[PDB]
Amino acid sequence: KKMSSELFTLTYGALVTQLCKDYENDEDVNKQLDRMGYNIGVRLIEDFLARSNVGRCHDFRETADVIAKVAFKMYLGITPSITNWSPAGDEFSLILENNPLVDFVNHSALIYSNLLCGVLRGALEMVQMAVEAKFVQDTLKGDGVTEIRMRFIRRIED
Amino acid sequence: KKMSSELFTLTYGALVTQLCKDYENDEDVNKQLDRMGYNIGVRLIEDFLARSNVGRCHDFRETADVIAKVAFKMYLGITPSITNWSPAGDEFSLILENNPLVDFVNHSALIYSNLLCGVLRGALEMVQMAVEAKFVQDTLKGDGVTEIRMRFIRRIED
Repeated sequence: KKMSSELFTLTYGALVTQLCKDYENDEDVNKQLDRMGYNIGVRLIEDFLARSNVGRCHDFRETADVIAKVAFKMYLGITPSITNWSPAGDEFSLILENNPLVDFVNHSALIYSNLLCGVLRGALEMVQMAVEAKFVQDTLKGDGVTEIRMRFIRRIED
Repeated sequence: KKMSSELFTLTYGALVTQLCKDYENDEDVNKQLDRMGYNIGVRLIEDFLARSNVGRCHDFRETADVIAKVAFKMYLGITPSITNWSPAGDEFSLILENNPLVDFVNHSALIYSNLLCGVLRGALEMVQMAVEAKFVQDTLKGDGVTEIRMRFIRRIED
């Protein structure tokens, strides 16, 4: 089933609105969004691995290409650019020209789309890669792009 | 942007889970789902009307065809059957062979997908039709199909 993003982005809006009622502190909403993201990601990865050809890999540069060119397209209908690789090759950025989870644009500390950071961390954990994902730019805050910075921390020997 | 439904259904799952923490009474969750649905529907209708050819109409049989054959396809990637018309022509049912908002299957009173009832009522209200939508069957509860019953109440002279 392929769908337009509109019902998705409005429903995510309803969730964020509900968490703001529930917490009335934005840093708490950010954390809750990230935790729900994580629980989503750990389930999402199994759908992904069944619908892709990556097999049993744990390479970070490959992972970046797969996230950007396959997973984002499949699950959000968009393709971010991969850029800003560290010299060491252990950090990169995903750049989007707008905010994915916002189709229709006093919470300055809120990271509106923070769920996605959780999704990335949860999904990569199930393939034995401990990663940090964070928004470092957000078009919703007046930045020129939206940027998620991904840092490879370690292989998980589970 | 076209996307797979997977991230949508997992995110909706996160919302429902959050409302169950927030209310710890299922009838309250149902009502909250319906109200959020309504607020979604009132926004969704403007996207729809811009992406469709229905113009300024207020006919109930036409509305049923449009909801089932156009709107459901566009926004959820599925096409329900329209059936069980009342003799008077003021009620019909939408039949789905599973539950739309569930990709991956002590809350017996919970109407898991109740958001959709709100969406339908909110959207139709903006085109001056007062409607009731309710789940009368749910595959999640062991029924053979999922069924939303739609009743035309009145033209809204606003």
